[PDB]
Amino acid sequence: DLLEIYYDYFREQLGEDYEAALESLRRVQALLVNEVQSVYQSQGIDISDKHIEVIVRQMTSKVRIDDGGDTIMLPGELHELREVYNSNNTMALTGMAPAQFTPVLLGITKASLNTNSFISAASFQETTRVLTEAAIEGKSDWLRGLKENVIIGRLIPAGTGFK
Amino acid sequence: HLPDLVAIQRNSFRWFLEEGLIEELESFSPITDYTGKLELHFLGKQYKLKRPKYDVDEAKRRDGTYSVQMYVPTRLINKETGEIKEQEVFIGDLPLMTDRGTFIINGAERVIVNQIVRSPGVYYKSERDKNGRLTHNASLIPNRGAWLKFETDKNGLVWVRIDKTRKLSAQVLLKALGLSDNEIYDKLRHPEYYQKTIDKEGQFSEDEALMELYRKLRPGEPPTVSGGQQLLESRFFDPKRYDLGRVGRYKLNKKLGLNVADTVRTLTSEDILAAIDYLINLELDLGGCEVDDIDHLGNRRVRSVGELLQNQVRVGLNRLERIIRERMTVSDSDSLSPASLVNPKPLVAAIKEFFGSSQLSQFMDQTNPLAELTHKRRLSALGPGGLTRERAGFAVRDIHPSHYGRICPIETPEGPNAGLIGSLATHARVNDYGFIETPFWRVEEGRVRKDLAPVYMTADQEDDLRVAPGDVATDDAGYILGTTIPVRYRQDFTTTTPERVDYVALSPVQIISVATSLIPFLEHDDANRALMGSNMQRQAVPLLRPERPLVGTGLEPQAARDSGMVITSPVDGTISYVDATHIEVTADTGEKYGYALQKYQRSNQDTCLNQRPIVFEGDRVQRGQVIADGSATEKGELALGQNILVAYMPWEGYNYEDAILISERLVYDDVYTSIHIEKFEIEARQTKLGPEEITREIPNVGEDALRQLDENGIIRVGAWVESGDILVGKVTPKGEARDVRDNSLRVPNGEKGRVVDVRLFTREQGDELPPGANMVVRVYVAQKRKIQVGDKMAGRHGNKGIISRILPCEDMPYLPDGTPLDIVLNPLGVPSRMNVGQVFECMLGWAGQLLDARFKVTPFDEMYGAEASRLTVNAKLSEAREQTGQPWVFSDDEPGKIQVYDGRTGEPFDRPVTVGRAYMLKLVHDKIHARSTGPYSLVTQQPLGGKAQQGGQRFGEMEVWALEAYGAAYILQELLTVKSDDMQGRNEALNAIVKGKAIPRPGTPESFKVLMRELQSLCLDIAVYKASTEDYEEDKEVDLMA
Amino acid sequence: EQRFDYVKIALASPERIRQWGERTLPNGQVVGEVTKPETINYRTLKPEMDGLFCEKIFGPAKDWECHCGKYKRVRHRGIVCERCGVEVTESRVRRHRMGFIKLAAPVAHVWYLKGIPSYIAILLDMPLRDVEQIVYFNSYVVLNPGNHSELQYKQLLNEDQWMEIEDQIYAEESDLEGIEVGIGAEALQQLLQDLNLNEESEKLRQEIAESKGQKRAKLIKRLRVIDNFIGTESRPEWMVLNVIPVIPPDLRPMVQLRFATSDLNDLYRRVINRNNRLARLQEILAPEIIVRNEKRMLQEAVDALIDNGRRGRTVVGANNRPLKSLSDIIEGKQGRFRQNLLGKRVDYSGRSVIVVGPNLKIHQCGLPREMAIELFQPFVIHRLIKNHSINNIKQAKKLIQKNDPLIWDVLEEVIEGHPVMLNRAPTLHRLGIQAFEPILVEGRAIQLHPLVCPAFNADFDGDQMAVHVPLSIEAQAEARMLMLASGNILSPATGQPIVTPSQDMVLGCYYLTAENPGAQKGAGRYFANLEDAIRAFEQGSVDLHAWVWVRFDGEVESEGESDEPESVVAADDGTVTKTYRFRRIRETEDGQRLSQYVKTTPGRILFNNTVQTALIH
Amino acid sequence: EVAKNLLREDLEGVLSTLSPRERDVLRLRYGLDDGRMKTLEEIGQLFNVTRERIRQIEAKALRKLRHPNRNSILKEYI
Amino acid sequence: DSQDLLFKAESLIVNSTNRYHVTLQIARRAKQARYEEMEIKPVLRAILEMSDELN
Ligand SMILES: [Mg+2]
Ligand SMILES: [Zn+2]
Repeated sequence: DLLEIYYDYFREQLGEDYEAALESLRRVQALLVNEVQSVYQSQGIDISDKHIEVIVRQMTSKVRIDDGGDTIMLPGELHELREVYNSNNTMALTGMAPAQFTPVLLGITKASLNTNSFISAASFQETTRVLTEAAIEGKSDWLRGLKENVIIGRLIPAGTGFK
Repeated sequence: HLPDLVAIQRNSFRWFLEEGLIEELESFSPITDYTGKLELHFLGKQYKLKRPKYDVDEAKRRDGTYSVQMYVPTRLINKETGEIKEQEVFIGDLPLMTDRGTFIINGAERVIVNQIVRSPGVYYKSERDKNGRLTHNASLIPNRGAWLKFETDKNGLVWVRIDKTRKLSAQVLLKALGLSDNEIYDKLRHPEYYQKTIDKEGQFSEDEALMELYRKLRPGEPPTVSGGQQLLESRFFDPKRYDLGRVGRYKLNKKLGLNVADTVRTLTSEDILAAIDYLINLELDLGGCEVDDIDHLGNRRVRSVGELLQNQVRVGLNRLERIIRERMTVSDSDSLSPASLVNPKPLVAAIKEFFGSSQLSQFMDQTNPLAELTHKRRLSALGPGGLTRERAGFAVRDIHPSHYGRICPIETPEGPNAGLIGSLATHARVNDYGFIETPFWRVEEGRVRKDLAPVYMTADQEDDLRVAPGDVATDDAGYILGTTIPVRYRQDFTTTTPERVDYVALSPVQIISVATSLIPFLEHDDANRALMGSNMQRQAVPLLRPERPLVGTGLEPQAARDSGMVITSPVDGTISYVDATHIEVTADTGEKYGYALQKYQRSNQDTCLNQRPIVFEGDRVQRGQVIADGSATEKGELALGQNILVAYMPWEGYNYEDAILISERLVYDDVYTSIHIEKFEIEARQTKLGPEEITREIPNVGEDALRQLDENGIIRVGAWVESGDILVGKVTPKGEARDVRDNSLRVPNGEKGRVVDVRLFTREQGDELPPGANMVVRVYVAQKRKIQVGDKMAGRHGNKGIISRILPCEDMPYLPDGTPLDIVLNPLGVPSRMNVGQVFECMLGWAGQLLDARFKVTPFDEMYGAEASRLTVNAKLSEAREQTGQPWVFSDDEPGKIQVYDGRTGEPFDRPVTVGRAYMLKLVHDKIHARSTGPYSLVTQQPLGGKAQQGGQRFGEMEVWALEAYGAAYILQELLTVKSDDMQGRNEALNAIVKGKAIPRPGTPESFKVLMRELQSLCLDIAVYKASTEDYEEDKEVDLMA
Repeated sequence: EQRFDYVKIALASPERIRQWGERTLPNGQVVGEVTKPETINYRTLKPEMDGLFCEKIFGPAKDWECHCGKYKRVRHRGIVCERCGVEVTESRVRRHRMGFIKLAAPVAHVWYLKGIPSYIAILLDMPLRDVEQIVYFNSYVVLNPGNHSELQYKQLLNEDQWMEIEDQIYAEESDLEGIEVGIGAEALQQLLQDLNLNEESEKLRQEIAESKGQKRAKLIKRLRVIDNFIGTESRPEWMVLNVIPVIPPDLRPMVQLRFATSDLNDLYRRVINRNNRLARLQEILAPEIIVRNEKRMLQEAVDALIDNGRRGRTVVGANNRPLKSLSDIIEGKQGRFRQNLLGKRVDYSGRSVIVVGPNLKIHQCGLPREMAIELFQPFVIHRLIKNHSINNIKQAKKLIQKNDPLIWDVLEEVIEGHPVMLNRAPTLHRLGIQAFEPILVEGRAIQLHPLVCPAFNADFDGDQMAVHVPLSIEAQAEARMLMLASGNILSPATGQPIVTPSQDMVLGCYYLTAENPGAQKGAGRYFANLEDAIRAFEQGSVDLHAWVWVRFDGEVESEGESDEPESVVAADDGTVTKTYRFRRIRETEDGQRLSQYVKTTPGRILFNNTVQTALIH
Repeated sequence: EVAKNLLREDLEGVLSTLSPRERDVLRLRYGLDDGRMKTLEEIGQLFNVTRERIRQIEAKALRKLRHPNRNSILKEYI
Repeated sequence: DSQDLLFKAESLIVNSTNRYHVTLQIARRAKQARYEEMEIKPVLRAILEMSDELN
């Protein structure tokens, strides 16, 4: 609800959705990073802040299409902020009606189940649910992650197998 | 005042034999068929027992079972003709409990564990809503049957939830029981609270009450008054489907304040009404009502072999009665006799399953007498009727104040079983209801009355009294000294004047178990290191020549007499025959007693159970004097380790992080060497091609590898077998003379020793061979193991270590008299782990060596002085210094430290170090494993796991993550495919390595193909695709399975 | 360059399942349908002909050998027999071919019936309870309202209600025509075939435009599912199964120890038995209740096969334990993904207790001979073949087995320069796996460098480690260049050093460099340089903690010093000798330094000299 | 499987020592190529000369192999 | 010596700007080395050569 409060405040104080989402997400991200670091340092443990920043950016990088415009984005869908911004830009570039959205905070399990590869998600949790959803959507997996070149048995796209 | 240590296991079988089987036979005795023409009566009070066949030793050596046969007299009565054909029927085979508290099942010693469960009765609880008030519920739990939950709503409503079904107001249940409004109104004390429910839910009459009860219990069927009545009768009133138990009746009467007889063991109207009244009073805060704690040891019970057996016998008897009724009604003619009517198969099967395949009957722990003793005094919270590992949480595994003197707060496992398995304390005992008691001395006007007999008391009893610990100090006669005395009042620790103390514990070690009672200077140790030492004392290995501790604790002679391996003379006379296998003592004026000693037998844990005599021929012997001793005892008392010279200082890195540096004397003086006997087995089966033959005509073998076979294909007793040596020679008739194939049994890699026994069992000899086998050969191989690099050494105070170096005695530091040390320990490990007691024992052991003495110090010895342990050790060291005459033994500037020199250079170390005599143990367990290529799994084609089958090490997903973080791609890909399940890439990689070429690129591992097939088998059209290169082409599905 | 690019998953049609299992024979006969619930013959231990382990469907039990024994040996490749029609090929095909089972009555795939989103329910816009009741033969459904007035499309009818409707429809005066009802999964199949996805999509979009709240959300979910079906070009009735696939027999092995059988065999036998009984009942015109109960049983059996215990009761085995169905294989910590795909048991691995090797270097580990001779066996064989007079692999293997002296020399010259990876059982971070160089040691325990213990969080009180050996050149290069222990200095989580000396090393350094006023023999003496002071200490002339003076020219950091010179003395020349607390500097008047004497302890001299010697060398 | 590839090579080597016709005869009489042992008559028809000629070649080849020279490694394979 | 190889390794890891790329180059080089030598261990000779070529 802190995210919602920040979004509501910024969508007026500023007036543009994209910047309101950016500022709200920034403030919530800073809060989350600081809280995690404080909890860790209470016991006298030190980790760099980049390690927590990567996780927080994996948790605060999505948006709910509140009400779509001429976009192919139906309401209720979770999409990356960058993709939504680019689509809205090209849509009002041609002169269409853009879409509205609300930034969201996912979590460490809800964000891992929203990946674009069903093999990674099915191998994490709720295998039957993920597999049923993938079968219904007719999804295809292009094997662009470490857990999927690991499962099939290819060179992982990281490290000495980068290219 | 210590009574028999293994008595929780005897009393429960003596009880089973005396009145546990009788109650269950009589409870099912009158069997009647549906026509009511024939009746079988089981006169179960006269069950006789047939003497055991074979023997205890014969059962052990034959790999059989030690049991008896049960015969009960029966009488088949014809309801009309009246012909009664009295007879005695065979009921089953009952395994018998040996003199040590154990059973011998399939030639192996097993022990039935004791289960700590929740006691039957009624338990009240108050739950608080997020925003609502306190609402109270009650649970009525029987020994066996359905539960009866009562609940109070937020509006003042009373609900009942039979089984796990939906709730129903209490009025339905009370009217269905056959109670008018006036009686349930009179019995309740505050009737308006229930009148609210009556008004809100409507006064049900009996007929509609039963209708609604049937409707709610069994929906979808037309309600029927009789239907409901029968449902209730079968649910809570059927003597053969609901049993409160004796403890259940006792608890119900004690809690609810009823007076019902002890014989009635089913729910009655009075019970439910009372329970409801108590719930109402607890809601209204009457004053004499209180919610229950489920972890209290007064609401928890112990079940042992007697109860668990009774239940199994009951199940078997139900099955037997079903079979009897079926084979009684079908018969159209009364040509049946009681012998032909009963079938003992279900009862035999139930008992066999209980004693062989249950999770409450456990393979005995038999490493040493201490492990054996504490395995029979173990209390478990898991099993058929207790908890599960995923359901047990933080609350259940903690120490409840009510454990004081009944369950040890120290001795437990570490890991997933921490807090779920406990050990009975030293003086605790279990009464006939199943509650743990503990003894106390009475205190009158501040005087401890040790003249009167100890008053035992349970957890609930000792909640209103002020109980003092067993370490309070009293003066001459009995008066308690001091002005303030610690007491426990209502599960709390307080202090009182010593005129208001009600009871005092019998001993200072009344709170701990037997393994923890064997740690000297325990009050100078942390509790975690005390746990480690107590756990590790039960993993010590009996050594070649055992030796008593010098700083023992006083319970050693008692901890060894219960394992039943020490022989004491019951007779005050002379010894007439001494031998390695036989002792004979002639009573001063009387008969001769003869004892046979076990020699180099084998335990469940491959240790040796030797027995040796102590006395010599023509020796005067008194009653109760030790005559023979076990493998871990010296002369009466436990002996698990050895006393060695220890110094506390760091070596050149060999003491680093719990590593241990020892001398070479521990190897060539045969200190810490042990005998381990292993068993190998070979089976001659009958294949469809033909049978298998044990013979020396093994193919592809020369006569240089058949030297030690006994012209029958089996190795000879007394032969030294090295690795890969043939033990039993076997040939199989393979199908493809030059037709036999070799699958003879050989020693596993890394095993050697002498062959000490080769037992043979064939169906001709009258032995119970497996279903499809025709010869079972068992070979026992014994070996002597010395201490070596990689072995674990331990002390009694929790200090463990792994030996990392064995130095020649001219490199070890030495004393100012030339004596090299035996072990050097790092002092860095002492202060951070707070096991200071090890620094006391060493010093006292040093004094004991110098004074030719042995000290029996009891834990918590500071009730006599301000610092008793330190003062005793200093005085003893000074006395040793004065008696010996050597001033370097003890120094006044540094009491526990003396000068030590360097064996490599001869220069003394800068400062004196602490040296002493320490009692160290050698721990069990054969862990080194390696693999290149071996057997593979069936479905996934991945290497098997396990040392005994050349198994591989698992590369989990944490290791995959670690390799991904490194940037490793080729190590990961080679590990994942070529070395696990790339069924074609394994052979190519191996061939490339052998030939010296480069390893080719891998393919798709077999587990992926298995997964794709399984997903397709789940009606999923998952497939792998190759994208089209040009424009006007379709993507092509790739066939992996080719 | 890669065989396949993407993995696509879709809803399986019955045609696809038949294609997966139906394979034709040269005789023209098509095979692939499992018709009998028979696994193997009790006497010949040979698979039956139309059962769950048939050789005519799945493949020959023995590679290059016919079922009847007409054809044997490799010589007969691709020769389908005539007496029994088995293809003489490799037995490996028994783990790739599937075969199918044709059902007398359609069943519902429990995944699309009992799910968190119930796709059958969402598509049919019906509550899950109604769909389950129709499926399990507890209520009828109006497949066609026809001409009745009180009957609506997709309305649940109880048995009594249907009897009343029957009385109405069989009345001599009834104008009621065209009413149809159905029960079971066949009714669901008819309802799913009725759906016109395009019209449903248009109607739902129009309704969504004029909607809000939970009604909008539910219509959004329906539209999402419908649009997914439109895009996939899949017919929704494919969620109702008419045929089911049979897993290859090698994935449900029936091995002989007694015979150990997979639970899939029992589940499949239940399905086949119930299907055959249903076919018989439909052939003899059994009473309708019996046929309906058999159809319910078949649905339950297929449910237990797909996912045991998801919908109804759990099918226990011989002992009271659940049977492991198809869903239980691919899920959980013991499922396929987490037990065999994301983590595997690997070859060329060992495990042993670890002891401390204080004389090892940070890039070295002590490997016992017993482990090393087994981990590096192929390399030893290769070097015996090449660099010695060993002829064949068998001779080398027997030489290794007899523990020839040459074996240890070859192994010693093989493992040098060959990195080996050590891992501790809890791998919490990437430093839990580190590469070392093996050194053959005598014993059963692995000798570990004391400076890597904190990285592994390992102590020598019973801890064990696992050893892996890279095989390929790339693997060895990666182990040496990336994972070598001498290159892991800083913690990747904080950047701080992780190979710092600890415990006894810290205590020894502290004692060496401390100050001890009690023992100061030889204090105050001057020394030419650090080597002179060290030599003086070595003889015993000067005590370890004595306060001496050494002529050291360089940067000096002394705790407890003073930036203000304690005493400044100008001699009878332009030279001032400022005497600090721990220094004595002679400086030319308005000039530079001429000498520097540091007041220190020979232990500190030893420490700093050790550091300097390590850096310079 | 690695003592299989290795073996064939050793056999092939000793086969090389034999005359071309001889080795062909042996390979065909034992099915080293096709796994199928062929008779006399199939080689009687396939090869140039007829039956009772291949028997002589087989014996004259084996007698060459039976010598302690050109074939002694395989002795251990037994 | 082992120390020498460790110093040469560290020397090559720097001035490469990509530990992965330089590990790949060392692997390739050592592969070619052993291939054109079967006609010391490959990876070792590869590292020696690459260090001596960095001048
Ligand atoms: Mg450890
Ligand atoms: Zn055939």
